[PDB]
Amino acid sequence: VLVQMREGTPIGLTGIYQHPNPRPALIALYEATLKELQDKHPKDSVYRQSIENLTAHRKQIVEDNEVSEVIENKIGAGLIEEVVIQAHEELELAKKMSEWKPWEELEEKPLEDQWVYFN
Amino acid sequence: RPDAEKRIAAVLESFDKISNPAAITPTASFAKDLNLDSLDTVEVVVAIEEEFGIEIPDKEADEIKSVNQAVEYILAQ
Amino acid sequence: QAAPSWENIKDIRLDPKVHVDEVYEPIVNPADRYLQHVSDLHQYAKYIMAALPKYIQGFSVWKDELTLHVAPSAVIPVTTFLRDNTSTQYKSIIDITAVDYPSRENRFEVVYNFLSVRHNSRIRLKTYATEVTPVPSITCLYEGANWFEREAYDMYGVFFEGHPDLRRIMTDYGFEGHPLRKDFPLTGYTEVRWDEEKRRVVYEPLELTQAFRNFSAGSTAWEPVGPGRDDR
Amino acid sequence: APPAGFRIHRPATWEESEEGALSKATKYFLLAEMFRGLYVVLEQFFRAPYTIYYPFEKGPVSPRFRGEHALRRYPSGEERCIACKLCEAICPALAITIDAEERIDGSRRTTKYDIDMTKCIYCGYCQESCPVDAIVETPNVEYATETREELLYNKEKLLANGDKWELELQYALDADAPYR
Amino acid sequence: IATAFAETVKFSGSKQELQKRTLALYRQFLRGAPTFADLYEVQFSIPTIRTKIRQEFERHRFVDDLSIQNVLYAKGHMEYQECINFWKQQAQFLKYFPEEDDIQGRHQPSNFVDKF
Amino acid sequence: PFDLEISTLLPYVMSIYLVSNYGFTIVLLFLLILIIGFVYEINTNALKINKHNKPNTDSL
Amino acid sequence: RIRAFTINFGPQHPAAHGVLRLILELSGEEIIRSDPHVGLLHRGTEKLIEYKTYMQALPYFDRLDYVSMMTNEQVFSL
Ligand code: SF4
Ligand code: SF4
Repeated sequence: VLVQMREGTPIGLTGIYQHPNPRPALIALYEATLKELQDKHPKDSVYRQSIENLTAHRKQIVEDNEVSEVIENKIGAGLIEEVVIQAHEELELAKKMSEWKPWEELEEKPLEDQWVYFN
Repeated sequence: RPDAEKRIAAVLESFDKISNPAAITPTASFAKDLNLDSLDTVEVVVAIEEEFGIEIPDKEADEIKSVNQAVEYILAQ
Repeated sequence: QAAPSWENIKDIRLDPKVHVDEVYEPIVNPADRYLQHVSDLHQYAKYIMAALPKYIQGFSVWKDELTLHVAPSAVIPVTTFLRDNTSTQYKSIIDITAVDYPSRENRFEVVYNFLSVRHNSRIRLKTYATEVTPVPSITCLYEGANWFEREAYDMYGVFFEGHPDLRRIMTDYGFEGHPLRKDFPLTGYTEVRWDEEKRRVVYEPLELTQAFRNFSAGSTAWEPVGPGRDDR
Repeated sequence: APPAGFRIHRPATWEESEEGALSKATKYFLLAEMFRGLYVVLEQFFRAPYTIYYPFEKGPVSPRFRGEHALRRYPSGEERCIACKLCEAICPALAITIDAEERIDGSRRTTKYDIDMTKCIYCGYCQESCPVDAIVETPNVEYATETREELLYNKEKLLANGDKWELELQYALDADAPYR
Repeated sequence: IATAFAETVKFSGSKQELQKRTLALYRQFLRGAPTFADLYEVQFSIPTIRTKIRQEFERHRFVDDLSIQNVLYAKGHMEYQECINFWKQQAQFLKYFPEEDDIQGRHQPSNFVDKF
Repeated sequence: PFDLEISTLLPYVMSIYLVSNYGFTIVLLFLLILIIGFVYEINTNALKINKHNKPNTDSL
Repeated sequence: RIRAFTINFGPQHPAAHGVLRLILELSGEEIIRSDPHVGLLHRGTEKLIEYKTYMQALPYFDRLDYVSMMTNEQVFSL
């Protein structure tokens, strides 16, 4: 229910307005991300153990720090509004990744003719 | 309806490949009665809609197989 | 400042301007800047391999850049990822185009170069498509595609899928054929134009040139055998 | 995870008030910022022009500038081109067509020598590769024929063109050949 | 984020559906013929356009594979796209129309004797 | 109308004299009644760019 | 409903240094739909340097982008 993906008509840095409450919206997005991906596809896959662990790491640094600036210098991304914008779409990415199940075997073997260039 | 199919059996008679207008029963088939091509079927459909100056949708072009259907859609204006 | 250019204050200099010595350009290294980055990038490719093992084929690393081989029926789920992951925040595409090698039964490899913004890191992604069968576009993900894939279609006839306005841009509007296929040569089939008798109808003919492109058919013994390098 | 890309510092920059105190209405109201540009172009009006009366004067012609393909010969020149075909194999529009033969006196000479001045890009690779330095880009822009038939330079045009001037070409090479 | 005359690219599977789709394409491509003669000001008549369009589709009546018929459908609908407005010009447009004979003079009567 | 109010104003500015202290009052009332029409038309007359959207984006 | 017309923007000299054939549609002199149309100048360098050598390739290669010449030389050389 977090409608603070991106705001409207305020003046932040690069053509994307400033969200009002970035910490509660972001911690709700991390909670929803952990609720979706963990309960859909198995913990065997490296993809879950990567997205999940990075998600918990970001969750830790958000839930610890207070201002919207120290969280930047620890998060390794750009602006915190843009951190929220980034943090939106992996929820929908894992949500799509429910479908087209990638942790299965490789569905196609090319003929090995296709991957020959020279020598 | 009356003498609309007079115009239609004038246009289709003016159209070629139908050597027998006596074989043109009005209430009759296109591809069974006269051996019209499925391409030529919608060709004469576009000829019919161009004669009456009227424009048809796609499904109305889909359903036409005999000219009684054609006259029945001509009746819509 | 002052004293710059004309209407002169009579002050100038073209003297004593030297550094006279003998050069000392001590270097031999062809490509050693990249080896730490290549060792990082192998491991990055191993991450992409283990993360999405269904849809990917073998990676291929070369000289500080990266190329992912992808089965062609499934590109859209790959590029929902890898454009738009947290750990792979690329979000900026720089090239989609095609390359024929008419050696193999599949004929046109289709090559994508993508660009990161947060990470300053390029990537390449390839499919293989035949003149017969299409591969889907990537215009569903972003809007920078629908011009480039027109360019790909016009230069090759690599037909696409799931795409609005697949027109021609890069040729004449009545011109069939596809130029960057190595089928038809430089002259083209019909390329003349003249307009005298049937007035102003600049209509083509059989393109008979005035001197043919006398080719280059020389080749020496053998170029080189590569000094390989991998991290592992 | 450091991942050092950050710090655009996003200046909030309200900038509501205190730009001016009715001076703003003056500069907006009458065109002071725009009268400034008029004063600039009037001050530019007084200064020097830059026209070069082209029939009577000429722009700067560097010695490495490219021209019309005059064939040099030696001192007491035996037609210095040897049809060595190196100037063929790099003309990037294939505007070179040569044919050669053993001439009567034993050496090899050009039977015909052909430059499509229709399609000479003036890359100078002909000059950069003819080893005896026999085809040379001129500096002369002496052109503007009315037919293509007055452009297709055969051997006689190029030998004539080198015979018309080698003075200029000697100046050119003697400022360039220790750099070529 | 736009079109010009709603060019869509989505090849169906079944050959019947491709048949119907090429049929509706033929209807629009035939209906636009007086619009073509208006737009380009040809000498010949609208029935010349119609018999040559019929000729062009009878050139590929007997093509087997639907996975060839797909890109033939794309070529057809795409050249309809480039004909329904003024992208093509009449010098570009006469490349479909070997109209006149008198350009050629006397020529090959398709005999071996007059190859020589 | 803003032409032919100038046509209305033109005889008054021809003989500004012979109507002193009073033609001033009448034409001031005329210009008041016209300037309120100007303050009507200042509020509306401009083109409008049809397509420029900005609404915030929401998720479930 | 919308009934919009179209224009052709530049045959020869609308924007200088560009054969800018822009098929542009307007309703209220508003560009509701924009369809750039370029490609008039498809000189086909992309084909031509497949039969030329690398030394031969470069004077093709700054004929692309003819206002920044030796930078394009430099990107090919890199
Ligand atoms: S100057 Fe360049 S284009 Fe001209 S003949 Fe020499 S190499 Fe060819
Ligand atoms: S490069 Fe020299 S030897 Fe070769 S054809 Fe040209 S002038 Fe003759």
